[PDB]
Amino acid sequence: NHHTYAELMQTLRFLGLYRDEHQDFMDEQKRLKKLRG
Amino acid sequence: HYVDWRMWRDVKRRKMAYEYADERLRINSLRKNTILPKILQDVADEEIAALPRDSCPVRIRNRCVMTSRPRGVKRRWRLSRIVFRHLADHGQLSGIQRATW
Amino acid sequence: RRKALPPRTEKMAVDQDWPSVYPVAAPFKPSAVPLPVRMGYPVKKGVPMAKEGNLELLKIPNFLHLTPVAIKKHCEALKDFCTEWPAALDSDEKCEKHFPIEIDSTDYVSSGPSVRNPRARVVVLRVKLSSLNLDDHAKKKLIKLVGERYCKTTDVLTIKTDRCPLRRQNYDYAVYLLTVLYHESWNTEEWEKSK
Amino acid sequence: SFLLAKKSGENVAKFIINSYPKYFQKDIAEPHIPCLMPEYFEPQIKDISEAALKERIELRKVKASVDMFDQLLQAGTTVSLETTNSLLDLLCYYGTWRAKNNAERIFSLMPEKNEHSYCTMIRGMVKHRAYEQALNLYTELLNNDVYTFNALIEATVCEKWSKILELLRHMVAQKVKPNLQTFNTILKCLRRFHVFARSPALQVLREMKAIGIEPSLATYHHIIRLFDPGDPLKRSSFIIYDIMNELMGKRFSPKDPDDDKFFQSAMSICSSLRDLELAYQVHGLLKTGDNWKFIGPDQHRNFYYSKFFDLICLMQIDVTLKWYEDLIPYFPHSQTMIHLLQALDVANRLEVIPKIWKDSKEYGHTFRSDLREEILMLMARDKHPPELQVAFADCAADIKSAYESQPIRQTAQDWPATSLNCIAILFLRGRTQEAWKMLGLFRKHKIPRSELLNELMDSAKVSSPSQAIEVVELASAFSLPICEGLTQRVMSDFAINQEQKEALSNLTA
Amino acid sequence: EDFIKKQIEEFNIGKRHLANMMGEDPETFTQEDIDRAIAYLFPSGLFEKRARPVMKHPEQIFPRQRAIQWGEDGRPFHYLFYTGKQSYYSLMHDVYGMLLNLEKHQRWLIKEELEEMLVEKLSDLDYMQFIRLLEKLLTSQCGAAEEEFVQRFRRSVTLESKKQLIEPVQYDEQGMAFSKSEGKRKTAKAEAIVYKHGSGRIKVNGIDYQLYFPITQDREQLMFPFHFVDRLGKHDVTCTVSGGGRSAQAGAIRLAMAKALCSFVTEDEVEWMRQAGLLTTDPRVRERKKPGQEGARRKFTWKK
Amino acid sequence: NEAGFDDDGSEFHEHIFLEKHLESFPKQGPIRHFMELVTCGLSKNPYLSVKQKVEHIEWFRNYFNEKKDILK
Amino acid sequence: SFFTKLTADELWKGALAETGAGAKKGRGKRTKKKKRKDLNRGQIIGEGRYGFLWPGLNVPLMKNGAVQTIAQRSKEEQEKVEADMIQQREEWDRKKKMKVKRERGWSGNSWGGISLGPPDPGPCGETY
Amino acid sequence: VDVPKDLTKPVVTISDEPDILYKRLSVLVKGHDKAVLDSYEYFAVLAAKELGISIKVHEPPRKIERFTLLQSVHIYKKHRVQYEMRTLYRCLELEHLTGSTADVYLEYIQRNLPEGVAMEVTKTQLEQLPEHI
Amino acid sequence: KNRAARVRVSKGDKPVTYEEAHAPHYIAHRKGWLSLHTGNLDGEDHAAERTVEDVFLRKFMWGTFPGCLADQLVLKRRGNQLEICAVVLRQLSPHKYYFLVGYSETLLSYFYKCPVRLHLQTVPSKVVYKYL
RNA sequence: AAGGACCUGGCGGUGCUUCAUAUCCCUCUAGAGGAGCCUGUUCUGUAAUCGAUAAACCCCGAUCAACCUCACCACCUCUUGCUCAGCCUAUAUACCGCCAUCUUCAGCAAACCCUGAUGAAGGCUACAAAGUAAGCGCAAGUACCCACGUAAAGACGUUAGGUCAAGGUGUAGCCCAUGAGGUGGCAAGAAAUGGGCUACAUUUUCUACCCCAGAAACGAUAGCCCUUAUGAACUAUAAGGGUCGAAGGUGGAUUUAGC
Ligand SMILES: [Mg+2]
Ligand SMILES: [Mg+2]
Ligand SMILES: [Mg+2]
Ligand SMILES: [Mg+2]
Ligand SMILES: [Mg+2]
Ligand SMILES: [Mg+2]
Ligand SMILES: [Mg+2]
Ligand SMILES: [Mg+2]
Ligand SMILES: [Mg+2]
Ligand SMILES: [Mg+2]
Repeated sequence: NHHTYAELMQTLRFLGLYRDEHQDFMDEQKRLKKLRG
Repeated sequence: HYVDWRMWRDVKRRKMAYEYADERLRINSLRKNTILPKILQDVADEEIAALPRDSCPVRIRNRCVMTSRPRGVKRRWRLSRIVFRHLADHGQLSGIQRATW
Repeated sequence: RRKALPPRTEKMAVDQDWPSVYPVAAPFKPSAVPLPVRMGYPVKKGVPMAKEGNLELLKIPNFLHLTPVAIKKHCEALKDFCTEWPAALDSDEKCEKHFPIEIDSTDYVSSGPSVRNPRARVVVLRVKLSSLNLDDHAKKKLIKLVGERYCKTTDVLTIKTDRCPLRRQNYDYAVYLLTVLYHESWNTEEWEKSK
Repeated sequence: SFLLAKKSGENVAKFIINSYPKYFQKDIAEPHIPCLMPEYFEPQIKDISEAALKERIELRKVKASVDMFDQLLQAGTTVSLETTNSLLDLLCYYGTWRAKNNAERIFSLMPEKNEHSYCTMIRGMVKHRAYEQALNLYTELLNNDVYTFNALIEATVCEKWSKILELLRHMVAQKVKPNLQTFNTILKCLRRFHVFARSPALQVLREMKAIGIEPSLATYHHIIRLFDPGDPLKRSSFIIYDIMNELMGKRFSPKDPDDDKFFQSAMSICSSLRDLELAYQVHGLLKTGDNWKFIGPDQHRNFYYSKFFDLICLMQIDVTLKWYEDLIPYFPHSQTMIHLLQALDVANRLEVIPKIWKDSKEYGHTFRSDLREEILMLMARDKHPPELQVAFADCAADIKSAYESQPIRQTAQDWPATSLNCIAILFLRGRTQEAWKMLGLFRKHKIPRSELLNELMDSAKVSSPSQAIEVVELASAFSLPICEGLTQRVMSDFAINQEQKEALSNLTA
Repeated sequence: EDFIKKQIEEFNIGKRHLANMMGEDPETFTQEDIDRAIAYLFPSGLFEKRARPVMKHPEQIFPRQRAIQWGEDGRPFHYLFYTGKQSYYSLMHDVYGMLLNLEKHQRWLIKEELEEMLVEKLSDLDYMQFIRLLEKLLTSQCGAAEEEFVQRFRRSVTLESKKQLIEPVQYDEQGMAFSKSEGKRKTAKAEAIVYKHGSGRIKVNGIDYQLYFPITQDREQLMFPFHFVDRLGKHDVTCTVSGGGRSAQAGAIRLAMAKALCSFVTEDEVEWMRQAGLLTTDPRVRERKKPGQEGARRKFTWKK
Repeated sequence: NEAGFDDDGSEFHEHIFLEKHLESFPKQGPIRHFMELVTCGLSKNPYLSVKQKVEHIEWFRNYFNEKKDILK
Repeated sequence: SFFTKLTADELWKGALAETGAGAKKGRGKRTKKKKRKDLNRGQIIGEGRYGFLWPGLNVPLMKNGAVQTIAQRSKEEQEKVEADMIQQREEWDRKKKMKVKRERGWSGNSWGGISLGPPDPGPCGETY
Repeated sequence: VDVPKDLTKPVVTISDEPDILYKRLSVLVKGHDKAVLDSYEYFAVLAAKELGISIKVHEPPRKIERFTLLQSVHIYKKHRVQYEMRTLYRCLELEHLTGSTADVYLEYIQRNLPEGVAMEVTKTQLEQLPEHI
Repeated sequence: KNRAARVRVSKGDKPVTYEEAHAPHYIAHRKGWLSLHTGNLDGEDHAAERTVEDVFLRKFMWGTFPGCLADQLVLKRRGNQLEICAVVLRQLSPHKYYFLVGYSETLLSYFYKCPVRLHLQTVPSKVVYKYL
């Protein structure tokens, strides 16, 4: 289940051990978009 | 967190088919059997007709796991041809050589 | 900041217990391995990659462990435990005389966490009726019953059991099937007498 | 630090798995293994019976307090005498105002208390609180087990001749027939005493052997330690050598959890006695069978290896040094290296010290000059091998490289003043300009010395009038002994070169 | 440069270690032993030796590089160094000196071979120049040292036999002589025992050819070997076959019969049979079908 | 491949011979025909155990006993 | 999904479009340029939303000669760390994007009065 | 110098029952590398010969399976890309081999597998006749 | 012109490693397979499970040891036991290295319910096959 | 701006010479444009996908669409909606990833030197006159039965070549929607064209054998009815049986594949 996989990796990112490059990319572009309106 | 809503629906159909697998088998036997009363065959027919949707094993599809591509998926590997070629080129999997014969 | 000590090449002597330093299967560990063995496609005016970063020697299966010396040592160690085969049994005919009923199962072993696979349940067995029936009526009866389970060229009757998932269950069902088959071939019926 | 960080990571993984079981809930592996299954310390819904049964499963005390509350306030009934005994077992094992409160709340239970309950209360009050309470509990018990009477005995103990006597007498009188763990505990309490209990310990152990229960694994070693000491006892040492030789000859079976101190204090006695056959036998002890689990803690292993190699050094030493070169594995502390260098000095094997110092530097020999000073003194007290002067210069250069690391610590400032003389002499003994400019730096930092005068004189005579003068005359103007040496130096050819430096020499003289 | 000696000594140490590993007295030890040891201790499915694991001596691992050709200062050592191709220049100078010396007195070597022999590259043009000079020198007489100089470069011809293998005769019961042979085909493989003393009828898996081959071209092919040799009814043959095609089995039987008859018949007649061309397995096989093609060679029609 | 998963000490005869499980109907009727074919298929199938086989059988029992209104 | 995720460099390539049709022919684009960035180098692997203190990587493992234990960073401390990381990223971006002042020579947008510094030292060694 | 004094031997017990007689242990190793298969079979035959049992070595042919994939993504029917999975077989037969010898040998080999190999055991054991017959 | 597991030829300032330098049609000829299992062979099964799980292994380990690795991994599955081999740089401290090693090993063992081990080889700078 | 002379490429229904491997022909064979059938394309209407849609698509995405596959449409519902949202919404003229193309090629080239008065640019004369070359590709070697051969490979770049619909992502939008959920049909041909199958004959058709025989002087894989395979669902999907027993008489330019 992608459910288990992604939930585990999300919780572990929140712990701050797995530097998810894809998620960093995503959230960075989302920060940029919310800054630009 | 499945790939998409079509994969979500496919997995729901698969789970429903599994959890109604044996019963559907039994009533399908009771239908397709011939020496038994045709009235009982018809009873089982409307039973199957009243069974809920997404319950048959025919509505599901052998879709891909990675890219959710329905077509071009091998039953053995369950991977799309594109992802299979990707992994074979990157040498991730084992024991696959190019047929340069 | 931190520094890595030099490899064990100069440290390891020519006289050395290789089976002891490599008891079990393990990676190549070139730092511990003193041999300069390299493997890789050499470049024009070049050479294969040194053992330092040669991950292809790791890709390939590993057999540094279990040297000939290690194999010898472990064989002489387990020689205490292995038993002897009966010297009276030195031929196929003698073995089949001592124990006519042959039976054989089979199963694979594969890399992975799970180990069961339904092919474990199957078991075949063989027996020739040239010496077991001791009669003609039941012989003809059972050879009429069985359609293709027999072989008249090599003179063997073979039967397979997989109807049960357990190997012991298949074994017990096969033996009980042979027993009931013999018991039902012993007797006869009126439509069998009238032919 | 590394392996304890590994263990901390193991604990961390335990935390993740027991905080999020649903991820590792799937049973992918065919053989079901509860060790691999997630662990669930989760209380279920309120149910006094199964909750009290689960008390023994959760292994804590807040649940037990809450259950006692629920059973006393509104219920007023006992689910089971065995359940109450288990609750009391847990509460005594967990025990300090908290222990006082627990002990005063072990009197709010129902009257259904038996030998088991009373004796577990005694156990708890002994191994967690004062001993007068345990004594009162035992008097109450009499008014109304092995480990229970054990606790009572060590509570009474922890001079008391009459008490010890009556205790032992009536304890042996009763039909308990302990497994001698009571004896082991009273030995632990008798860790220190004079002969009037050291020698009676021998007859008590003879009685132990007569009854035939103990393997003599812990009490024997404890009396060995109690033998500790103004004068070594060679007679007792040989007797115990024979005894432990028979112990090693026979195979061992572990029974006492205190076998970890055995190893360490045994090797301490080994370092006190100082006998080679004793060391051989104590090595054969752990080298006989699967007994190498008794080493255990790194501190005890360190003490053992340290004293072992120390005695082996202070025992030819070729066998010893090859034993070491084969069985270093971790890098030992300086002490062992000091004893090694002393053994190498007494043996006169000069060619071995470079390799040992190189090994120490490779492993962990950095930022400490005690062993450097020792090596330098021992090696340039020698100057016999001429071809080895190249190795002298090389190891001196390596020592100086190790020295010059960073000044922020200030510790490298006093190393040249202590041991630069031998280093520079070794450098002098082929290439010499390095030694010349290094003595220059040394004096330009001084603490002159007679060995330093000899160094200067030999360097000057092996070396060029002006090149020798610009050193000897300068150090003469600096200090007087180089001037008393310059008086002799200026005779041959130094004086005729130029007069101003000779005038400075005359002025300073 | 010191790294070369470092690798040499370390390779010797590793050879001693491997000898101790595989359990042999490290003194007597050989390259084939090294190869077998490395193949057993570290197998590899790589096809090319270039990529397979190889424990080789450093002198053969590293290719020859021209060492420093000029001293630490001043002039270079050789007298052609200021121009490239200095070694070949000196060689041509010496060859021309020898040529003019002989004047006043009165197989070949591969380009790449000379390349690895020297430490510089060259062109086809000056290679042909060198070959021309060699042949011009050889057209005339040649002294002993001159012949040896030329033979240093000239290599072995390595000529093949140009002959068809001769199988040994065999003897079985009743003192009966015969000869066995085997032939193959696209998908048919057969083995034939030719009996000399016997003659006449032929057996094929226990069945005669007249009714085993309803068509006559197969029997004509079976006759072609006997027909060319001209011994028709003086030798009998048994044969066992396993194949799919009729003509395939016919050709296999023909090849096996010829390969068994060449043993009995004289070597001159075997040479005549080879000139006839019936003693070589057909290398032609049905080509593979291609993924984009409609067949083995035909493509889809050009749609434009 | 059978270290564990012994099927609760089940037996080959308990798997295959369903004659003891088949008692509440005569030996000629169409329900007999269908349930005999069911027992044959169950014995042929090794994947399912006696528990699932008796589950099949009892479910068919309930089926035709709550449809006992016909018995034609 | 997580299986849909992949490494960084290919995303960077697909986003920047360094070698598409636009870059060829010299057509380029209207003075827009996506600047390269690396997020892995910035933050240490330790901190996250849940501020567990790691003696192995986040906190020094030994303090006062005593092994440490896993603990929690409170809400205020976590928010302080978040604000500090925000300020650090802002400082990094500021230092990244700045002005460039090449001395104006003959005129702006001209390579006339600009010097490239002394020549490069020769191979044999010749400082100019 | 460190050579242990007393070797700890595992416990062994000869139970009341007789050991089973395997007529033939026929093992089949499937692999991807001829060299790995040769090394593994040399290992096995050397162990068997040093344990003192008969041996024999055969080499079945190479099996290959190929299947065609579209080289491109959207529209390309002429151009395909192919693959091939090659499995190589090796047989090893052992005759007149006692039950406990089989146990020890199979434990040894099953611990001495390499990774990229599959191993199929076929065990043939003879027995006497039943009592009900 | 095919683009498949290959790096573009640059001016010659792009260090490239063996596996990513060589083409995907040179895998069996001049390379080895990163993983080695029998699911691809005949008679085995769960090959899709093997592929998905090992891909997840590689992903999770690459992202839980980020910036330290410089090449692909080596998986070696003998029956039950799993072995991983990595090549890393001496970037971070041995403390962190061992902590993450134990953490990942424990988590993977708990997840796959399988005996797992992993080894790492340190390198000062990533080995380069050629400059492309 | 116009203009004069020059550098490079393309172009020439551009000259001379050497070639064209199944490609140009003359040549050799078998086919496509004749009739029927299967399957795409254009086009008609439907509320009813989409994209490629010259060479370099037209049994193309698709090695599958009766229901999911469904992305279209009518109707009926959900509003943090499995997603710390979602969107097959636009942009292939942002892209990555993946391929056609010349390629049935052999050139592409960092880094130096030289010539042109130090211009765009070029650097070829071997009995040699300024070219030297990293590296890539080719090649070689590797796979099959070889060393030939077939496969494999085939760089720099053109077509802003195809693909935001394998998957993701930059930008712009829906974020009660342009998102999501459940019922249905949609998926026919007045028509034109394409690729393949069938036969138009006696080298054919039928009968047993796969080749020594005996007869006829052929052609339905379309339609109607029935049976069977699985499905919950056979009006019809597939296979079989009875009937129907025609078009068709070997092709209207031209053109395709092959040593
Ligand atoms: Mg379907
Ligand atoms: Mg300006
Ligand atoms: Mg292609
Ligand atoms: Mg659909
Ligand atoms: Mg939509
Ligand atoms: Mg385009
Ligand atoms: Mg080539
Ligand atoms: Mg190709
Ligand atoms: Mg375009
Ligand atoms: Mg159906």
